Order: sequence, then C-alpha cells, then structure tokens
Amino acid sequence: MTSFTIPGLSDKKASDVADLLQKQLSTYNDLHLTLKHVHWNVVGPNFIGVHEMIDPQVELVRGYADEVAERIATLGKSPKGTPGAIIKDRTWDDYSVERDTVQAHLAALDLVYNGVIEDTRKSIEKLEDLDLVSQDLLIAHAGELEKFQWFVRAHLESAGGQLTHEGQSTEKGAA
Amino acid sequence: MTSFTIPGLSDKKASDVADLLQKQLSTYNDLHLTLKHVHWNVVGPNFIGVHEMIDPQVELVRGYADEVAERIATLGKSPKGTPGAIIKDRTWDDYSVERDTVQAHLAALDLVYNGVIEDTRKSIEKLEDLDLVSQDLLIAHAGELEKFQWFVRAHLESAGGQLTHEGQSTEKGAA
Amino acid sequence: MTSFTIPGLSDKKASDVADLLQKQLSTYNDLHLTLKHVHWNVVGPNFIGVHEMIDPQVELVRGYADEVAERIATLGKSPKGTPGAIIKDRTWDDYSVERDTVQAHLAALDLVYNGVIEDTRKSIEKLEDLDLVSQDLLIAHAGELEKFQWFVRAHLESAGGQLTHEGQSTEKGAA
Amino acid sequence: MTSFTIPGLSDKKASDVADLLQKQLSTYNDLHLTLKHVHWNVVGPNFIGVHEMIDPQVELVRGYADEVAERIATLGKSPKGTPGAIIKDRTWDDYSVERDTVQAHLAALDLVYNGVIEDTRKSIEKLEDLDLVSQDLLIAHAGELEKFQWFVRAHLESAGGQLTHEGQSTEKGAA
Amino acid sequence: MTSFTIPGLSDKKASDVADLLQKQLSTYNDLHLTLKHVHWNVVGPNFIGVHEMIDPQVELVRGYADEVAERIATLGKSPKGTPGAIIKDRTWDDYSVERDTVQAHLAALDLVYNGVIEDTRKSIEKLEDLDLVSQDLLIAHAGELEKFQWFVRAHLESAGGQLTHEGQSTEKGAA
Amino acid sequence: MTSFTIPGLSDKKASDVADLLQKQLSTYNDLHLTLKHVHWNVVGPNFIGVHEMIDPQVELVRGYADEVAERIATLGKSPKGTPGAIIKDRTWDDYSVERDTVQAHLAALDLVYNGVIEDTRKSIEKLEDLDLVSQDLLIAHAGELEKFQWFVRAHLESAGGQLTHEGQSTEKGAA
Amino acid sequence: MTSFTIPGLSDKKASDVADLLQKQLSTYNDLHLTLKHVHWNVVGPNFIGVHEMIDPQVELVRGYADEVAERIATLGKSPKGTPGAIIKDRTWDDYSVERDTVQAHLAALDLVYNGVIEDTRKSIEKLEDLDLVSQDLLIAHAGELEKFQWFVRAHLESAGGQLTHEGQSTEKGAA
Amino acid sequence: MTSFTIPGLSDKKASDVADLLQKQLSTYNDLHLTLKHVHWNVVGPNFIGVHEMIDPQVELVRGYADEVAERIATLGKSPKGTPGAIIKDRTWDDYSVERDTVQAHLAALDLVYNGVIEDTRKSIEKLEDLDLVSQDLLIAHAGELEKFQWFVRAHLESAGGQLTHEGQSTEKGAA
Amino acid sequence: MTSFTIPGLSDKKASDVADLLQKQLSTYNDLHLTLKHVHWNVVGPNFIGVHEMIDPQVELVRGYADEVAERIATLGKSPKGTPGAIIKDRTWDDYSVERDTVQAHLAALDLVYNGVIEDTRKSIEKLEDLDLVSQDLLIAHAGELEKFQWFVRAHLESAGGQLTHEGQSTEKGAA
Amino acid sequence: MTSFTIPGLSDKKASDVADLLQKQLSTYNDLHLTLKHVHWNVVGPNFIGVHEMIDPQVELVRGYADEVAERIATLGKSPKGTPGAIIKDRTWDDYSVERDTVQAHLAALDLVYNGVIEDTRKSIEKLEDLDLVSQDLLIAHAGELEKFQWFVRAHLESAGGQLTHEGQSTEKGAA
Amino acid sequence: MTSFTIPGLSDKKASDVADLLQKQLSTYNDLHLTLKHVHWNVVGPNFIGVHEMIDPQVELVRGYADEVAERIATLGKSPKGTPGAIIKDRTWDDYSVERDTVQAHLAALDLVYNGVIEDTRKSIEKLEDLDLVSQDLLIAHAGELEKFQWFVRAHLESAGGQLTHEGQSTEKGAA
Ligand SMILES: [Fe+3]
Ligand SMILES: [Fe+3]
Ligand SMILES: [Fe+3]
Ligand SMILES: [Fe+3]
Ligand SMILES: [Fe+3]
Ligand SMILES: [Fe+3]
Ligand SMILES: [Fe+3]
Ligand SMILES: [Fe+3]
Ligand SMILES: [Fe+3]
Ligand SMILES: [Fe+3]
Ligand SMILES: [Fe+3]
Ligand SMILES: [Fe+3]
Ligand SMILES: [Fe+3]
Ligand SMILES: [Fe+3]
Ligand SMILES: [Fe+3]
Ligand SMILES: [Fe+3]
Ligand SMILES: [Fe+3]
Ligand SMILES: [Fe+3]
Ligand SMILES: [Fe+3]
Ligand SMILES: [Fe+3]
Ligand SMILES: [Fe+3]
Ligand SMILES: [Fe+3]
Repeated sequence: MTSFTIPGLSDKKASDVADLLQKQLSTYNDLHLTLKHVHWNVVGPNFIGVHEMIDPQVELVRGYADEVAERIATLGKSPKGTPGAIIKDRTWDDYSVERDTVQAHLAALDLVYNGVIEDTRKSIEKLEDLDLVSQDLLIAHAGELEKFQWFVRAHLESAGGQLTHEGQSTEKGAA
Repeated sequence: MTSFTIPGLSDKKASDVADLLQKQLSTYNDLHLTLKHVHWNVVGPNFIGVHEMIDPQVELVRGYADEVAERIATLGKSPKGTPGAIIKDRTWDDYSVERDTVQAHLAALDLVYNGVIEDTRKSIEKLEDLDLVSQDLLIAHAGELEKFQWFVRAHLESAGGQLTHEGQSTEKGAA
Repeated sequence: MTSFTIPGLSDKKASDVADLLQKQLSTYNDLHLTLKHVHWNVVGPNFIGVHEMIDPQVELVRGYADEVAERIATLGKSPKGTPGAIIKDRTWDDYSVERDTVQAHLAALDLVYNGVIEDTRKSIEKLEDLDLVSQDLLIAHAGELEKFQWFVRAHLESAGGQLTHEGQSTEKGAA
Repeated sequence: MTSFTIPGLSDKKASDVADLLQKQLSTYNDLHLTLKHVHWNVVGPNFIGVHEMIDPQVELVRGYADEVAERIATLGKSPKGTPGAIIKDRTWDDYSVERDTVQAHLAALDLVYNGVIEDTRKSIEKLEDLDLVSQDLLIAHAGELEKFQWFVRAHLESAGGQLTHEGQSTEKGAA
Repeated sequence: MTSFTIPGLSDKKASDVADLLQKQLSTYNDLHLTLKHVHWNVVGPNFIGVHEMIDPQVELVRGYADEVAERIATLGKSPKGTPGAIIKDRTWDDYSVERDTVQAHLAALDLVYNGVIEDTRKSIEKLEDLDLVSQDLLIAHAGELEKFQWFVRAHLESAGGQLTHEGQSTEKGAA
Repeated sequence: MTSFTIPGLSDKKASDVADLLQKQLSTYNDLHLTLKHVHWNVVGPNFIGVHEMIDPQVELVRGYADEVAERIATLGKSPKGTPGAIIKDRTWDDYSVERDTVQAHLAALDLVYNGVIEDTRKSIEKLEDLDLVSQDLLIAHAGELEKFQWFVRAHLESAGGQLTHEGQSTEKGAA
Repeated sequence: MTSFTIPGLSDKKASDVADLLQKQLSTYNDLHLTLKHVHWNVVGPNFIGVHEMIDPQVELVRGYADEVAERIATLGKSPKGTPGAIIKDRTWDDYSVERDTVQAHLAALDLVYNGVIEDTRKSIEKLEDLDLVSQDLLIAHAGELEKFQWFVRAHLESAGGQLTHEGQSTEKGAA
Repeated sequence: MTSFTIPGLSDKKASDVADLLQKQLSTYNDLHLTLKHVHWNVVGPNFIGVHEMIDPQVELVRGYADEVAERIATLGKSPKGTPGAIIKDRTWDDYSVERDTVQAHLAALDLVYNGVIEDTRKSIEKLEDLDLVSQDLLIAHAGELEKFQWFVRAHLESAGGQLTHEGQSTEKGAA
Repeated sequence: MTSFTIPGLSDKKASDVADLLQKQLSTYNDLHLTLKHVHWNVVGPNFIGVHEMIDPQVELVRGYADEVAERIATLGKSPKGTPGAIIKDRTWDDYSVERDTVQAHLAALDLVYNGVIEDTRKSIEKLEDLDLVSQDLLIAHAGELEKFQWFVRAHLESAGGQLTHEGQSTEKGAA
Repeated sequence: MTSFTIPGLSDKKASDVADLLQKQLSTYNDLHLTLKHVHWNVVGPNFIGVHEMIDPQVELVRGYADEVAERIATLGKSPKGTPGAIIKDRTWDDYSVERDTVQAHLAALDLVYNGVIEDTRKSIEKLEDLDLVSQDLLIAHAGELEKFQWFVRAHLESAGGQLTHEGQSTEKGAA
Repeated sequence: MTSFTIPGLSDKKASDVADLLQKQLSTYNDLHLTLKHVHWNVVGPNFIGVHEMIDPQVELVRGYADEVAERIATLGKSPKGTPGAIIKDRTWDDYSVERDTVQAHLAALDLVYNGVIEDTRKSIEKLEDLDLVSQDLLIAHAGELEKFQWFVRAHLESAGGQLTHEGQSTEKGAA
C-alpha cells in the first residue's frame, strides 16, 4: 500500500500542508456552525438585515471547508470532520453568546473573525515555501473572510472614527 | 421581559417541544458533519457515485437543522448550535471510521441512521399530544431520512434477500 | 440474508404498509396510463384546454407512483411495476372510452377518480395505526388527486347546482 | 342538479369543513391586504428591511387564500372572496394603524397574528374528525404563519428576555 | 414635522393626485379580489381556459395596486389598503355573482371593467394638469386593463357583429 | 464572380432545390401571417384556448421560413422575402375569413393546411433525388405541420367519426 | 349585434384610431418581412455583425405588429394581416434590393426607416386628440424604431460628420 | 458630410433636445458615481439594508445614462461621458460626505435627489414642444428617480409627520 | 468473449459503418481543433465578429465528434480519439495558416469545409444501404456543416456574384 | 474611536495598501466612464461588433472599481468615488476623442490601456511586501485588463506583424 | 510592423512566457482529446459513474487550453493548435489504452496526470520571475488538475493505505 501525494511534492511538505489545512478545516467547521448559531439567536430592530446577511457567509464557509478538506485528501492524507475532530484541533473556546441583540453578537463575531483571519494570514506565509497552490487556496478564502468582517464591523463603526465595543476580548460593550 | 410562545400553546408544552427539537437539532448537526466526513473519506471502484450521492443529503439535512432551530426560537426558547452544544446533547459516539471503502462507510452510516430514524420516530409519537405542527415538521424529515437509508442499504443488500454487514453494531463486515 | 425494514417498525406492520402501497402503486400506474389515453382520444371545441389540462396531472401521478414505490422498497419489500402486476392488483375494469368528446371522457374520468380517491381515503385511515409517514405520503397525494377531480367536475357542473352525467356508473350522459 | 362532494365524505362533514375554511379564507384575504397596507405605511431607520421582509409573506398568504378557496369548491360549496364577504365573516376590527414606525406596526401585526394563529390552531383540532386532508392543509399554513410571527417578534424581543409593547391589545408601547 | 412631497410639485396638486390615486388604489384592490372570486366560481365546458386566463390579470392588477400605492406615499400622503378603506372609497356594489357559468361571470366582469376603465380614463385627463408622471402611470395600466376587457368580450362577441348579454347593467343574458 | 454551391452538388440540382424551397419559403411566410391573422380575428366561448394555441405555431413556422431561406442562400441563390415575392410565388388566394367564430376559422385553416401539407409532401418526394439534406429539412417541418392540423381538426372532429364542415373547399359549415 | 368599443370613447374616435393603427399594422408587417429579407441577403466582411444585429429588431417589430393589432380588435374593429391587406394599405414600393453588400442594404433600410418613423411621428400627433393610450403605444414603438435607425446609420456615418449614400432616395452610393 | 437627425424633426429642435439630454447625461453619471460612493461609505446598525438598497439604483441610473446618451447620438449629435464633461456640465458641488452614518448620507442624498428630480421635471415640460419621445424617455426615469427618493426619505420620516434633518441645504441634522 | 452489435444488423455492415464513422470521427476532431486554431489567430477590423462566430461551431463540432464516436462503440467496435489516431486516419494536410487576417483564414477554412462536406456527402450515400440510423446521424451534421460554410463564404462573396479568393486550393487571394 | 484594520496587518502597511488602491479606484472609474464614452461615439462598417464588444468590459471594470473600493474600506480607510476625487487622483488627461471611426477610438484606447496596465503591474510588485491578498486582487484584474487590450489590438494588428497607428502617444494613424 | 506585448514586460520575458504556455497549450489539447478517448472506451460495472465523471474535466481542460492560448496571443506571439503542432511540442507517447475496464484506464490516466501536473508545477516556478499573471493562470489550473487526479486515484486507492497498480509506468495492474 504505497502512500501517495501530488506529483512534484515531497512527502515532507505534503504532510506539512496537510496538517495546516486540517487545522483550517476545523476552524471553518466551527465557524459555519457558530455563524449559523448567531443567525438564529439574534434580536433587535435590525434583526432581519443581519439575519439574512449571515446566510451567504455560512454557505460560503461551508464550501471553504469542503475545498480545504478535499485538498488534504488530494495531498494523500485523510481529512477529519466529525464533531470530535473539531473540538480536538480547536484551540479556543466555544462561542459563548446566546439569544442577544445584533450589536452584541456582531461584536462577539468580530473577535471570532480576528482569530480566524489572523491564523489564515499566518498559514499563507508558512505555506509559501511548501505549496503555492494550497497557499492560493487560502488567499482566496482570506479575501472573503476579511470582507465579511468589514460588514460586521461597519455595523459597529463609529460616526467617522471606528469600532464600538472596542478591543475588549470576550464582550465589553453595552453602549 | 415577558417570555413568549406560539398563540394557543401552553408554556408547559412549548418547553416540552423545545427540548425535543433541541436534541433533534444536535442530531442533525452531528449528522451533516459526519455525512460530509464520509463524503471525503471514501475509496473504491464505486467512489464517485457514492461521493456524489451524499452531497444532496448533506444539503438537505443542513436545512432540517435550520428548520428545526427556528422552530425552537419561534417556540420562545433559544436554539444551541455551537460544537459544544452538539457534544453535550449528543448521546452516542463520534463517527469512528476514516479513510475506507464505500462498503465500510455505508455499513457504518446505516447504523448511524438507525440511531437517528429511531429517535425521530419516537419524538413524533411524543409530540403528537404536544404540538401537531412540530410533529408535522419531523414527519416530513423522517420520510427523507428513511429514504436516504434505503439508498445506503440498497448498496449493501443481498442478491434477493437483504443487508450485508448484518446487524453488528460498530463494524463487522469484511465481506 | 437478514430481511430489513424501517428503524422502529415491526415487520408485522412493515408488510402491512407494504401491501397497501403496492395496491396504490398499481392504481397510479393504471391511472397515469389511462389519463394519458384520454389525453390523446379527446375531441370537441374545448379540445385544447382539456388536452393540456391533463398533462400536468399525468406528470404528477407518475411521480406519486415513483414515490410510493420507493417507499415500499424502503419498507424492505420489492415493488411491482410491470403491466402484469398492474392487471393483477387491479380490481376494476380497464378504461373503456376511446375517441370521444371531452364531455364524455371527463364524465368517465370523474368516475375513475371516485374509485381512486375513495380507496386512498380508506388506506389513509388504515395506515394511521401502522405508519404515520406512509400515511402522510398518501395524504399529500389525496389532496392533489381530489383537486384534479374538481377540475374535471367543474367542467360538468350545473349552472349553479351540480354535476351532469349524474351518478350513472359507466356512462349515461348524452346531454 | 345533484350536489357533489369528495368521494368518501359525508355531506354533513363536507359542509362542516366548507364553513371552517370559508372563515379561514376571509382571515387570509384580510391579512394579505393588511400586511400589504403596513408594507406601504412604515417609516424608520430600519424601513427597508421590514419593507421587503413583508412582501414574501403577502405572496405566501395570497396563495393560502387560493389553496383554501379551491378546497371549498372541491368540497362542493362556493367560495366567497369579494370585499363584502370579508367584512361579513370578519369578526374583528379593520387594522387601525397608518403611517408609523416599524416598531409600532410590528407590535400591531404581532397582535393580528395572535388572532389568526389561534383560530387556525383551533380549526386544525376541529377538522381532525372531519377531514384529515383539509386539516393537513391548514397545518402546513400554520407553520409558515407561526414562523412569520417570530420574525415580527424577534424585532420586538427583549435583550435576552422577550417582547416589548408587552401584552397590550391594541397598542401600548412608545418604548 | 415638515410635510414633504415631490420636488417641483405644489402641495396643492400633490394632495390632488394623492386623492385620485387613493380612489384608484381601492378600485384595484376590489378588482383583484373580485377577479380572484370569479376565478374560483366558474363552471362550464370552457372552465379551464377562463380559469387560467384570469390569474395573470389578478397578478397584474395586484402590482398596479402596489405601484399606485407607493406613488401616493411618495407624494407625501399615506395609502389606505385595509378592507374598510376599500368599502369606504368604493362607490359601487360588491360583485354579486357566485357559482355560475363562464358566460355569466364574463358578462358580469365586462360591466365591472366598464366601471374601472371609464374612471381611469377620466383620472388620466384630470391628472394631465396635475402630474404628468402619475398620469403616465395610469396610462400604462389603462392599456392593460382595456386589453383584458377585450379578452372577456371576445368570449361574448357575436358571429361577426358584437357582444352578447348586450348593454344590460347587472345581468340580462341567458342566451 | 464565380457562382458557388454546396460541395458535391451539381449546379443543375442546386438550382432545382433552390426553386423548390423558394416556393416553400413563400408558403410559410404567407402562413405565419395568416395564422397570426386568425389569431386576432377569433371569437367564441373557446376563444382563449385557440387564441393561445396558435402562437407557438406562428413562432414555429417563422423559424421554418428562416431555416428554408438560409438553405437557399447556402445553395448559392438569393432568397426572396418581401410581400411582393410572396404574392408572386403564391398560387392560391389570400385568406378570406375575418372576425368570426373559432369553428369557422379552424375549418378555413384546415383547408389552408391541406394546401401546405400536400405540396410539402410532394417536394419531399421530388427532392429525394436532388438533395437528401434539403429533403430532411422539409421532412422535419412536415411532421410539425401535420401535427398542428390535427390540433385544428380534433376541434372539428365528429363524436367518434370525423371532421365537421366536411370537404367543402372555401367554407360550408354553419353547423 | 351591438358594436362595441373602449369605455369612454366615441365610436367616432374609435374608428379613427382603428384606421390609423391598421395602416401602422401593415407598415410593421411589411417591415419585419423586409428586415428579415435583408437579413438573408447580405454579404461582406462585416456580414455576421449585421446579420445578427437585425434579428432582435425583426423580433421586436413582429411584437409591435401584434400589439397594434390587438389594440384595433380592442377598439371594436377587425385587424387585417394577410399578405393582401399589406399590399393594399401599403403606399410605397416593395423593398428592391437583393443579394448585396451590407453597406448597400443598410443605405436602403435607412430610407425605409425614414418612411416608417416619419409616418409614426405623424400618427402620434394626430392620435393625441383621439386616444392617449393608443398614442402612448406608438410613442413606445417610435423610440425603438428611431434607435434602430441610428444603428444602421452609425454604420454609414462619416468620419466625424455624417451619413454616406447621402439623401438619394432609392440607392446612390457605391462609395 | 450631411449632418443627420430623426425623421420628421427640425435640426433646430434636435439640437435643443440634444443639449437638454447632455445636461441630463452628466447628472446621471455624477449620480451613479455618488450613489456608489455613499454605498461604500456608510456605517451604522442599519448598514446592510441601506448598503444593498443602493445597488439596484446605481444599476438603474447607469442604464438611464446609457439610454439618454444613445438618444443624443440618434438625434445626430455626439454624447460626452468622460470625467471632464461631467464636471463641465455639472452646475452643483461634488458630493461632500464621506465615511458617516446612514442617517447622514441619506439626508445628504435626499437633497441631491431634490436637485435631480427638479431639473428633470423641468426638462420634461420644456421637451413637450420639442420631442414627445425624448419627453417620454425622461418621464419614465422621473418615476423611478422619484420613487427612490421616497425610499431614502421614508428612512428619515417623522413618527407620522415627516422628514428629519428638515430643509437644511448641505447638512443640519445630528438628531 | 462474444463480439456484439446492433440488433438486426449484420456484423458485415456493422464493421462497414464503424469504419466510415471512425474516418468521420477524425475529420471532426481535426476540424474542431483547427477551427479553434483560427479562432485565436485572426486579425483585422472585423476581428470580434468572426472571433465569436467560430466558437458555437467549435462547440457544435465537438459534440458531433462525440455523437459519432459513441455510435461506433454502440456498433461494437472501439473509437479512436488520441492525436495519433487523428494524423493516422487523416488524409490531408494540417491547417497551414497562422496569425493572419480574417479574409485569409476564412478563405482557408472554406476550402477545409469543402473537404469535410464532400466526404460526408459521400458517406451518407454509402451508408444508405448499410444503416439508415447512422446515415440519419450524418445527414443532421451535414446540414449544420453546410450552413456554417455559407457563413464563411458570405464573408467572401462578391457584390452580387460570388466568392473571392476563387477556387485556388491552398491560398490565392490577396484581394 | 479606535481606528481599525485587517487582523495581522500593520497600520503602516494598511495605509500603504489603502493609498495604492485608491489610485487604482480612480483609474477604474475613469476607465469605465471612458470605455462607455467610446461605446456611444463610434462609427464605421464594423460599428456593431465593437459597440457590443465594449459593454462586457464596462460591466467588468465597474465591478473591479467596486471590489477595490470595499477592500479599502475593509482596510480601515474611506474610499473616494465622486467625480472630483477622480480628477484629483487622476494623473493623465481626460479621453480626447469624440465621434470617430472604430479604428481611431481603438488606437486611442490601446494607449489608455497601456497606462492602466503598466501602473497596475507596478502596484502588484509594490503590494507584494505589503498585503498578498490585495496583490491577488489586482493580479486577477490585470489578466482581464490585459486580455481586453489584446481584443483592441487584434483589431489594429498588421497582416502577420503587428499594431497599426504604431507607438504614437495621442493619435497618429489615418491609415 | 512593430511587434507588441504586454505593457511593462520585456520582449525577452514575453517570448519566454510565450514558449512555456505553448508547450502547456499542447499538453492540454492532447489531454482533453485523450480524456475524451477514455470516456468512450471504458467498460465495467462502474461504467456510468466514470463515464460521466470525465466529461466535466474534458470541458474544463478545453477551456484551459483556450485561456492559455489567448494569453500567448496577448503576449504578442501566435498560438498553435492544429494536430501537428500537438505532436510536435508533445514529448511523450500517444495514449495507448483502448477498450478496457475503468480500473485500467484510470491507472493509465493517473500516470498521464503525473506527467501534466509535474510539468505545470515546474512552469509555475519558472514563470515566477517572468510574469506573475501567467503564473497565476497556471496555478488556477494546477489546483483543478490536481483535484481531478485525486478523483481518479481515490478509485484505485487501497483499503486505508493507497494506490493500486502501484508506480508501474505504462500499465502493470491486473489486480
Ligand atoms: Fe458544500
Ligand atoms: Fe465536496
Ligand atoms: Fe441552511
Ligand atoms: Fe435560516
Ligand atoms: Fe418519475
Ligand atoms: Fe425514482
Ligand atoms: Fe395566487
Ligand atoms: Fe388559483
Ligand atoms: Fe405586489
Ligand atoms: Fe411593494
Ligand atoms: Fe426567426
Ligand atoms: Fe436567421
Ligand atoms: Fe408575436
Ligand atoms: Fe398576440
Ligand atoms: Fe449600461
Ligand atoms: Fe449601450
Ligand atoms: Fe462533448
Ligand atoms: Fe459523451
Ligand atoms: Fe457594481
Ligand atoms: Fe458593492
Ligand atoms: Fe472553449
Ligand atoms: Fe476563446
């Protein structure tokens, strides 16, 4: 049973890209479940616009999870997508907010995205010497992830300055 | 802050339907992640047909999770969809198979579906005296869930008799 | 070769639902062939409207036959759909009208539908204690079957009263 | 002119289902006109999201009115849909709000829906012994009606508790 | 609270166009309900063609009601669309026909359209000096309204001459 | 200026196919104008069904005219499609019926089609030795032309026998 | 057999609009046949772009002919669309060009359009006192007719000045 | 190089319509750029609904600019659409707001629309004696422009009265 | 391993049709590659129209290659589609033109088509006694192939006569 | 009011990418207006093909302007899109050609594109050390921009050599 | 005849990218013909799934060939796509398998893909210093090419290990 991988790629690197994506795979799965969670637990006068704004993102992220997963399998390894594998690779805490105003959930998500976008950014740099294709993959995602954050922030942005519920990891904005 | 619910429904029952669906909500979320997991980890000569056969089901189940969740929220409670809430309400073990033949994964899934279809069946009967609408909801699902199992089984069915990897909870069919 | 069935269903009932649907399966197959038959053998000034009115129904019924059939297979049994199995389970006489006015064919069909709708109605009641899902299945059909009859009747309806070619099993309306 | 009805249904029950739906028919017609009325008479910063949120519902309800009406006609009776028949069967008061904030109109609608959902709920129970199909019909509606209310409420919901403009029949919430 | 209106329009005229449309708004609402009413209460050999011919018109008119209504709101006033406002602005009698032949209902509708088309024609002339845009609006409608009448008439037209159930306000044609 | 034609075709035959199609081209142009003419000048209780039944045919024939025309041009000659060229190649009389019942117009058209279908049939046989492709072209048309006639006839067909307004060239059926 | 017309229109004017449109009806029919004629008889290096540019126009004009025709019928009269009625109402000469360069045909068409656009312009002014709706109808057309001419001219336009094959009724431009 | 224009239009008027539209052309171009500008520079809790509400308008206006431009070219003149031609024909000041709340931008836009709708209104009246078609063109636009303003205003409208940031040219509403 | 073929066809003929199509298969493959080649290597003022005109043809031919190939396989033999099999069955020279004016490439293609259309024409006649279905297949193609040539020629056609770069196998037209 | 930016990006670089894109934003806006300008001011025998060839590009560029703009906003800054901001950031001269042959406008555009493609190329290199995502963004554009230029050039290309109106900044090609 | 190229690219590099792509162009053309070849020559129980799995890939590759080709032309050179140019640039042997099991063909293709993916990988690295855009182009392809291989391999993969018909260039797997 000769283990395989992409033509012109060292098993060393293959396993290196494989591990990076697998961590990414779980970030996404956690995220499209979370996103969906805040989708149902939002309340406020601007309920509908944010309620609907989230769905396309959930759809988009689910695809990313799928893209990234099959890339691992193409790399030669086996992708892990059961609830356990998520909690396992997961390095942060399970989304804590529940029924609550849009303003709250948004502020919470903003932070969540800070986590995702910062790690992806890193993986892109790391991947550069490992596999340009897998790097291209994440670059594509990054742009869409970063754009969605701005939609969230723009909702919290200050009159002409910026963000409310300012840099306070894990809540901190009743204003 | 007066708690609400459906017009013509006793808070007693509301909370009763709410709890039933919340358990259902997690079964689905676990299932559409699992389904997706076996989607990427299948191998064999009949790889493509099963690879693709699974996707519509994943799409369908994700919707069910969504339907059921908003029903809870309409009931007055708050739906839980983060990875933790899954493992919490979850009463069985995280899908165990990984890269492996279609035949294996199918046999594994069959069993998984046995779990889901049997609990839904129960909830339907229970719900009958609680809320006909929520019961109708699950009835709809049940039919599609039951139908998908048959697709899986039909792949394991015997010449003219029935199922291979016969009633052996957690694997037991190298034939 | 261990025979299978739906999780949480007694082989006793499974075979009971199975038989009911199989009789239904043949009623449909007979019906979408008949419907199609009258579709080609109609004449009159209102030819086109009835000619086209029938097609959607033929399409709809064919699907019902398909739904019901796979339900049997999901139940564990084997569905029968060859011309013989039809004549076998069939308990009435093969549509007798041929080239003839819309008014005639409609009156003939009305009666045919009386047969189908009355038996389905029965099976629904019977199924109630056997399998709620299979019952739901037929309920869905029933509504569409009953609605189509009204389209047919509305064509025979009296000025403000009702039906022409009044209750006369097997023709009886040259008016 | 022999009066007709559904095969396997007692004229007694037919006329019983017929009357129930006819009352339902007018509730809908009143509702999709009202819904449309508040659609044009809304103002506020969250104008657009609610403006558009209402349309699908108006479209959906209009269909329900249509479904229910043809069911009556299939039952053998004659459906009434002119403005007079509405006011006649109508048992409550004509929507009273006019140009006004979303928050107001929503609170007003919430109450309106309380009326509709409570009566439909009743008719479902009543219909159970009369005609399962007609009951299935309304069950379907109910779920969509109940879901739309939640969209409205979610806009009035409290931080983590519930509804503003709390239980005050006919206005009572400037907060 | 400074009342507004269209740039370059005298509040005098604004309120003048506003009133004209509001009367139009109710004519439409009455009409798309009526149209729908005759849609369900038709019988005859040519049932289906007329049954279906009506729907597009109902859809079209509902839109007109919507167009006209938002024009009022754009004018600065508040549009009225509840069942009461209809009966209020309404100057004629609630459609009187019920279950009955196509020929009858058509003849009845013809007359109804005579009412609508004659008043719209008038409003167009009146509006000419008030607001060309609002006039353009109704002109558009008029053409479609007038065209639909011809479909109705063409059904009643004489061999090569014209209309049956000739000029007899409120029925008068058993031929 | 070397005249061209299809590779492997004798200029003798080319000009022979060319002439046949050019006569066909005018038959079509005359026909899709006529068809359209009777489309606007029909009256009766079954007005709508026949009104609409004609349009697809007009669309279809217009295409045939287009197909046939470019075939001529591909043959090397120049197709003629102005009103004059029609009257020129035309060998029969300009459709004579005007505003009149469906029954009349249909009977008139039936005859018109008898003309078209009989000449096309001939051209097919003639073309067989000239150019199989051009023959295939007309065969295709023929089937659709012949089918449309049956729609027309089926409207005039006798109880179980056949056609009314029986073989009477240029009218002859007030029954 | 009481002759009919549009509600609120004097038979005097009806017959006046009727005649104007009937002349228009033939102009269109002549035009969409002609347009089609030049569509097949064009040659040159820019063959394809003009070949295809013409089709949408033919489709558009055919519709105009249809619109205008049913307007006549709605007016109470009977529209004439057979090849004879064309030549009859026709006041100019049958398109004379045959196989020939785009440049030629375009120049020829330009002139043809000059005829159509100038007469329509007139009818619009005339109609103003007769029927605003029928006037609106032609105004709509005019814009599309005028726009298509510009496409044709733009092909003949001078470096920065204007039109080639300058004002020379019936050919006159080998340059 | 003989200058051209629309058949039946005096070069005097042509150049008159031409100039009017050219000013309109620049108003639009300025507007769909501005609209787009505020589309990106909005912030607030109701960010998404207004963010998206603007796009259809930008798309619509861009088309208007296109329609109007080709009308000029059809008139015989040459349309100007480069950034310079805008600033040139432009008679007001370049949109001044930048990153800022929806409420602000809306109030700013309202005023902008007041400018556009008032000038278009004028041009319509002026054009009436010049070219009915070009007048029809702008009438069409006007209705859509006026309607969009109402969407903007409805967001600023008072409880039951009207507009906030009341008549204060160039800002004046922190409330 | 019993060799198969179409029911009711002599292995003698099967192998005869098989060989004919296989030669056709390579002609197509060569052609849709060539067509594509000239698609990229065209230059001139009429570049775009011809650039795009070619694509549909490439798409169409590729399908023909596919149709024809599976027909061989259905015949019992094995279709050959690798670059070698092309050059093998190929009896002419590899397209020689490269970057060059439309006029050139067209003239070159014209000749290429002369080759294809003449051989197909032959195969049709030959096939007539072998297999009517396979003959029908090629007849269909032929018509589309012949039509495309005319598009090419029409670009080279003379003022009113015909083709430029007249009958000069392998170039010969700088005019 | 804490200023924000992308997670894992130094405010130093953010403002650096921001400025680069803002210059790009104006290049695009200038370009899709210009492109549109030449779209209306083209004349010649190949008018239509180039007229239409331009539209997709205008649509594409407008999107790029939108993409790039929201990227700035996501970066933390504020995008500028009013006519003034264009002229401001603009470093070249406003498109100078007006009504004129395709050949001219194309040659003019070619040069315009030389400007855009050369600056984008630069920004890509510069961005490489600043933000890979924003670099990816422009790379995507570049390919489409570069491809469109080739369409333009291919129209000016020499027999087998290259470009006409050879390297002559600001016109220089009457040939 | 001044030779051209992309703005901001040295003719040195242009010709360097040009040559790389031209080799790529032929690899693709060879591949989408081959792919298609194995598409028709497959047999087995899993025939259909692989039969259909291949088509999307053939469609995708054909596009790549098209993309890459126009990139060359945009670079200034001339793309070569005739069967000869393929065999010329081709450095390996023409696909050797013919009618044969899926398992065989897949194993054969796997190897073919090893060739393509390894060379593309190389060209990407090489191109990095030549033209980032052309590099981006191939990166995109690579990902899709690599993904398709995995579909092929997954069919040959071992129970939990990997690939059958293990590393044996040119067949070697009857197991
Ligand atoms: Fe997915
Ligand atoms: Fe997938
Ligand atoms: Fe979902
Ligand atoms: Fe949802
Ligand atoms: Fe089916
Ligand atoms: Fe099926
Ligand atoms: Fe409806
Ligand atoms: Fe209906
Ligand atoms: Fe509507
Ligand atoms: Fe609306
Ligand atoms: Fe056509
Ligand atoms: Fe054509
Ligand atoms: Fe038409
Ligand atoms: Fe029509
Ligand atoms: Fe546009
Ligand atoms: Fe345009
Ligand atoms: Fe294909
Ligand atoms: Fe195929
Ligand atoms: Fe855009
Ligand atoms: Fe945008
Ligand atoms: Fe392609
Ligand atoms: Fe291409």
